[PDB]
Amino acid sequence: MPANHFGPIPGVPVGTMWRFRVQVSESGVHRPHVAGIHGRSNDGAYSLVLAGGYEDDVDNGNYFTYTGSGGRDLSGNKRTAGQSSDQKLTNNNRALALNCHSPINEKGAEAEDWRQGKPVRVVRNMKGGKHSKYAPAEGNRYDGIYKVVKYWPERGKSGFLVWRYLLRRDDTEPEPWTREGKDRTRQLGLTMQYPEGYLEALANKEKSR
DNA sequence: CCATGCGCTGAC
DNA sequence: GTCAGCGCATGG
Ligand code: NA
Ligand code: NA
Repeated sequence: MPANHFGPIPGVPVGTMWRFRVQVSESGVHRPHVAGIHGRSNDGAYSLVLAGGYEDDVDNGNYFTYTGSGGRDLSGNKRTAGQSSDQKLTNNNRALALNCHSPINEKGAEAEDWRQGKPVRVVRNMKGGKHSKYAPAEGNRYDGIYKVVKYWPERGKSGFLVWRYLLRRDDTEPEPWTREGKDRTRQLGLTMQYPEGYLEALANKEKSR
């Protein structure tokens, strides 16, 4: 797959799991190994990860409200920090807004024919609330295609403006956290994937003090 | 070129 | 738990 492919990655079913983000990147399902969103600001967003990293994220499984990135001071060669400035409808935030089936709008937009929007591959990471109903117990899990129904700017918990996006699921395969999804995962033999040599290295490191 | 970054690791 | 700061891919 080209980097700008929209839609599912062939041969990677819903429910596939990987221990580390770099493995998710290698699969093609989410090519950035740090960033939450993969997008091109004049094309759209191809995928996103829910990893508990923004306090304004709210995950309801078949739908969720995702937060834009940025509004943060990453001075000192940081990757994450708390909010310290307003977010902007630029870069990955603009990309994800362009998936919505409505022209880009600096005040937000909502699509009526929201399935006509561009698909987003969604991965859930283990981090987030304790004993989440949706997050995997370990690693990262591909949960299928979702679509951006609407997006809008709002005052975040921090008091700074954040961009927010409502995504709804649009995938024919069962959600992995449901009974049907757990049955499909069992039948397909989907299990956590680890880097070559990792479990051996772990086994060696566990031999002594 | 330079900016961005929902990770990761392990010393403390 | 807290924390600091690293390579790297990606793209503006
Ligand atoms: Na990245
Ligand atoms: Na980029």
